[PDB]
Amino acid sequence: SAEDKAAVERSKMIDRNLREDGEKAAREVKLLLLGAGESGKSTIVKQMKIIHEAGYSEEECKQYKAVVYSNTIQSIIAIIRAMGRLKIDFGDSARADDARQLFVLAGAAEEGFMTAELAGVIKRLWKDSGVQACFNRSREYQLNDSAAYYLNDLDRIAQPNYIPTQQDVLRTRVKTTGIVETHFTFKDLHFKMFDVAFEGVTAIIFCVALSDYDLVLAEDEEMNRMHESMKLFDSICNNKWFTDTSIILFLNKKDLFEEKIKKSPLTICYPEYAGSNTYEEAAAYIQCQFEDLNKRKDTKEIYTHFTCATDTKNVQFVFDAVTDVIIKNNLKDCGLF
Ligand SMILES: Nc1nc2c(ncn2[C@@H]2O[C@H](COP(=O)(O)OP(=O)(O)O)[C@@H](O)[C@H]2O)c(=O)[nH]1
Ligand SMILES: [Cl-]
Repeated sequence: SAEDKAAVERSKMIDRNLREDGEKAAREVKLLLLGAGESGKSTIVKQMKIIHEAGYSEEECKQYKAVVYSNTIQSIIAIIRAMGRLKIDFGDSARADDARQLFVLAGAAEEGFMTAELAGVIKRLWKDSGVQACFNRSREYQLNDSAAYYLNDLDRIAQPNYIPTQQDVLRTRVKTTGIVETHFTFKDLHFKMFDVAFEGVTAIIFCVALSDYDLVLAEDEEMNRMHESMKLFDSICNNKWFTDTSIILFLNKKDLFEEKIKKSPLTICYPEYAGSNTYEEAAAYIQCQFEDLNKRKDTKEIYTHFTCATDTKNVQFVFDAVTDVIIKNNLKDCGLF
């Protein structure tokens, strides 16, 4: 049994015996978190802390509430502004005043905030048929993936005394810069996890936003996002430094993808795609497109997982499976400290 096989495997080790206090030494695992912007790397970092360490306590969550406000405000403003650039009128003409009031209020504030007035303005905008029609064309502009999440719970978020939930925090988009290092312990392995905006890397976890298949890059409107992370995977996966590195592929945002794929065709990303436009076929196709980039197949297996990184239980399940792979394949290259 897959987990037993890992337990057996680790029990074959004898290097702890070479240390005076071998049995309480720390077995160290260096893990690199890679992927395009907004692919989910920071979200996975949060999930490690939630799952393996303290968590995100309530006072920690309160620190994020203006971030939630800011995310919500950015989201609605992006949709309203797109309406203009895409020539979508408001379903109810009275909403043009709310749109203005949105800019008046955001225009005079210093950071993310929420008042009854502003909640009222945004909830009326979000309920409008025209705004909804613009929302449903978001692949044509740039919009936070959490737009719907926050805006549908606007009422809860608007409450005075609102206290951000874990899911609220997980759903935030926080501007990360440079390299973030996080430490946690799981199955007696001491993970050092690096999120890059390396030598002796035990494992790489490469994140892909599946839901990007119909989106265009932020910098350049004429540049398919999925293709960019492919070009990046290619480079990473076949990199000489990583031959003995377990390469794990998180095909992430599977929940957004499952919703997109119904009404938006894969052919946008891969024009040659000739399979049915269903979750099953299009997901598989994407997986095959990436895994096929592995130029040294005979001697390098890629471990692919379909994840929803904001879903704590899914990440725990997945990271558990990823950990048995490291324990079965890389343990001999992991030092004791
Ligand atoms: N619905 C959904 N949202 C996600 C998923 N993974 C990440 N997000 C959201 O996508 C946005 C960007 O994620 P982030 O982890 O910051 O990507 P990063 O730039 O690689 O660090 C955040 O608002 C996340 O909450 C997912 O699997 N499903
Ligand atoms: Cl308009």
